[PDB]
Amino acid sequence: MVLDIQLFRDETGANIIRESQRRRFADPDIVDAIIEADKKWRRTQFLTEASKKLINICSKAVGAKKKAKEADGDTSEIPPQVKEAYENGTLKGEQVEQLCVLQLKQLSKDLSDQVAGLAKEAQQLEEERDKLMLNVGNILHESVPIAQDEETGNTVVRTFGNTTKRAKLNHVSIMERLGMMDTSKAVTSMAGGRSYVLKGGLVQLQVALVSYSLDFLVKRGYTPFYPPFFLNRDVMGEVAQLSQFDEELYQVSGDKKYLIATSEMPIAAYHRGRWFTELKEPLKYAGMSTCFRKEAGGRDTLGIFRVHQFDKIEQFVVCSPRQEESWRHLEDMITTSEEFNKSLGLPYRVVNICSGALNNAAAKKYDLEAWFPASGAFRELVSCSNCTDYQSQSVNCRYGPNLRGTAAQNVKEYCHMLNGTLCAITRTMCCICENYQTEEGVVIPDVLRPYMMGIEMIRFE
Amino acid sequence: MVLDIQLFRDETGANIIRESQRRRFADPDIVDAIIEADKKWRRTQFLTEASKKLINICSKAVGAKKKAKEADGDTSEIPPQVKEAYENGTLKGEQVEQLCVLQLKQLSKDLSDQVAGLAKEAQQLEEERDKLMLNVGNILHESVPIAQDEETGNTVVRTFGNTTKRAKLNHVSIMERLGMMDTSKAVTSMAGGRSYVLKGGLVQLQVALVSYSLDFLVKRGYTPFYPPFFLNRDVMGEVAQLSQFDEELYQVSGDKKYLIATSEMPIAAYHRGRWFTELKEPLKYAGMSTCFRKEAGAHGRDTLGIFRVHQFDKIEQFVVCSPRQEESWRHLEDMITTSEEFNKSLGLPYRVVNICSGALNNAAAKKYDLEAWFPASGAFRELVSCSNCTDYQSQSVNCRYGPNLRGTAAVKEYCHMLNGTLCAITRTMCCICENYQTEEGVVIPDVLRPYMMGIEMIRFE
Ligand SMILES: Nc1ccn([C@@H]2O[C@H](COS(=O)(=O)NC(=O)[C@@H](N)CO)[C@@H](O)[C@H]2O)c(=O)n1
Ligand SMILES: Nc1ccn([C@@H]2O[C@H](COS(=O)(=O)NC(=O)[C@@H](N)CO)[C@@H](O)[C@H]2O)c(=O)n1
Ligand code: NA
Ligand code: NA
Ligand code: NA
Ligand code: NA
Ligand code: NA
Ligand code: NA
Repeated sequence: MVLDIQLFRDETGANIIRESQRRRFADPDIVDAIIEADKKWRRTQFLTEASKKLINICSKAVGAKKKAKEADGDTSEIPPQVKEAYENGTLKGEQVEQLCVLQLKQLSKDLSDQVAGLAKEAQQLEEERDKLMLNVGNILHESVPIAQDEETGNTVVRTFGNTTKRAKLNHVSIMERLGMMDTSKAVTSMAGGRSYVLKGGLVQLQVALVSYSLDFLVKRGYTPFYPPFFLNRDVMGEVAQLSQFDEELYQVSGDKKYLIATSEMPIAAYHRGRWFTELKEPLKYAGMSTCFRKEAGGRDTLGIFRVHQFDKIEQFVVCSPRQEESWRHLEDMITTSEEFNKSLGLPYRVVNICSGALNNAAAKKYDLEAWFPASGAFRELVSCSNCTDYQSQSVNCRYGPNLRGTAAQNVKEYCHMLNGTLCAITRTMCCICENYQTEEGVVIPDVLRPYMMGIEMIRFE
Repeated sequence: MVLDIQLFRDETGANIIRESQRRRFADPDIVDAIIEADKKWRRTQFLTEASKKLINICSKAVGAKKKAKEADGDTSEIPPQVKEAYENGTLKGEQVEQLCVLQLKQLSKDLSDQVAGLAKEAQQLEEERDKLMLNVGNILHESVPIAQDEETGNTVVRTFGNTTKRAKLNHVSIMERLGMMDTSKAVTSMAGGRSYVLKGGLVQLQVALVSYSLDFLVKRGYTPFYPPFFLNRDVMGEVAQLSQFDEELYQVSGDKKYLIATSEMPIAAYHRGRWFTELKEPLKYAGMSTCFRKEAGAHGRDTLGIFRVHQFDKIEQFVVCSPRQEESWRHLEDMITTSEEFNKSLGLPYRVVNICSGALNNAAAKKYDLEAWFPASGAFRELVSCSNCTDYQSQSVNCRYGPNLRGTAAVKEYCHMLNGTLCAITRTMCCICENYQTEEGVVIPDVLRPYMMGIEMIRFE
């Protein structure tokens, strides 16, 4: 499944989706195309159910006639009114019982052929419906700025620190003079473009950030989560769009698998087919993994700002879909990322991403863009998104009572899910280097010193 | 390049290799097959050099004739005696100078065609020689025990701690009862066999081990080294045996690459084509990486828990040193002592074993394994391997040593290289769990507590 069909079948729900499509600069007509494909699909299902019941009647009639030792009959030919009736879903059980054993055996096979034909029609309509559902965005939060272009369209929500600060050397120049980063042909001729080696103090800083970030989230009630870095094609397909297979995901062969681009992928996939009857407390995971990205879509080629391989500590929340609880968690998650950057003393701004720039799963997204003083620019360090029930529909992670036997339950409920960067390690190191540089090297932010043998500064070579 | 040919061309050197082959229970005749392949190769090179010189003589002779306005000649037809002479490498320049311009032009083209054919023959002979060299073992150290089978042949050299104590639960049972390890279908249906999720206290323990292990080597003068996790086919081929591609290495497609099985692979490859004139101090690296192994040779062995998984963190010792005065043998002793001191600091009992000649991999001239005591499993299990690869890997990656001056003509010196596990993280976690178990959970070894928020124990759920 891509999305549950239930909201599309509801008049109010379909209007809510069309409005959200318009507000995202996406196509509202996709809603109408899904409704039409589902209408044809429901017809195949109505005919399937009618004909499966008629197959059972044939089996029961053959049994009754053979137990009563009745002769098979003269013909196996089906009357034209019988064929017309089952093709239209109007064949009655009384007309079937009037047939002889030979005809009942023929009719059971013909009805089985019709069910096989209807299943192929149903599968083609499911493929059409699912492909259209891939172009349906999550319902926008009402606070999302309406604009197509990120450059002008995003809204600045908050700022921290000296965001006009200027510094001498950029992160590339700093990491070169430290002698602790190698992005030369000695590395790229071994491992391809955007590959790197870190040495000495920069590796100590990398480990200090990993450990400090994990502890930062443990103190806030998150459970550390270390995932497999591979996902099979079918499972990856539930947690990644088709454009990610082309532009972002490496394929691994040992079944063919894909390297994860973020711990968000295996954490979301870990909840596939689950059902939580209540979530009085949300599930909070502190994802820790290496991330692998093809970066196929020559921007930021220098240093370790945008590399294929990088560590990232992630916030991931699974919560009740009721009373807009996920919207409270979104605010906590961006506040957590902000508190983290304030503890490192990195200046930044928080932006509310415009409607035309949001990926399909996000109902709302906040980015924290840190100020790079030598580069003289705000650069994305963090994305925090509320995916409401969008990913939960794709992985089938249910919530609350099941429909059957519960008179008050008329809708299939799904958990809400959110994800938010806590620390993307290599890009944070670039930001630290620019912000903490001196003529002697890079000063270690105070909070990280106990995490790297009390080192106060890493020196230029 | 696989091995340097110099030792094979020397009568004494060839006998040293043959003797080492016999001592390893390997084929001594491989030395003779290499000499023969090299004899045929040297013949293609003698003819190539002779014919290249004759092409230059043709060009100079045409130039002199054109300047003098000598008639171009009656025919371009080459005397059969001339063809026979250049095919045998006996054609003299004085005879070439007797030809007319038309014959000199024809001969230059014929000689260029011969050079092209000889280059194809040389390529085939180089491939043959290289395939045979892969089956040549490194020259064994004189102290290596001579035996085929590890069970009886390996020698126990040292023991530490209580190696007879028994315990109730094995590492699998403990990690299950902690509720901190998931190896169920929720994980294997998304990531395949031997895949896992770690949660909570076990992730905190994993990070504590990574950071403590890195600091342990920093205090001993090793430089932290964080490598790329991919290597191209050609580069991986210089640091991995043929059997590793089939049994151990995952292929990545983004130019085809391979995931690293250990940071030893990219650290050795980082030294390719390098030439250190002197190494008054050795190069000491503390490799830190995730490791990826297909474990195809295991075939349903150590399937349970995280003892032998496809993906695991490992902290590695890697040394590049002078090939002179038996220095690398002093480094091997220091490296195994470092791994011993590390396990003593964790309070883990173990034995150190000197690996017999028949069980050594081709690159190792000597290897020590540290096998820790698993009290509930009731067995010594390998946690560490420390090898002196002398100049074997250096010949493959072309890492030279010694005076490097203008005017030096055709004994080539190579650096020595050593590698040794400091901590294989998941396997050390299994060992800690068995040794530190109580009725309530797992006690955290004292030295790791500051690396995991002062936590003294992780509790059963
Ligand atoms: N090659 C790259 C690509 C990205 N990044 C950094 O990862 C952060 C999260 O990536 S995300 O794609 O914006 N969202 C996610 O992955 C969500 N799971 C939330 O974490 C970015 O904000 C950027 O700072 C990098 O450092 N190198
Ligand atoms: N699937 C697996 C396979 C191995 N290991 C652990 O890696 C150690 C080093 O591996 S090595 O293959 O024995 N040598 C090396 O890789 C060298 N570079 C020295 O480190 C083993 O001694 C074992 O304890 C594991 O934990 N899981
Ligand atoms: Na300012
Ligand atoms: Na810059
Ligand atoms: Na982003
Ligand atoms: Na109901
Ligand atoms: Na066991
Ligand atoms: Na080993």
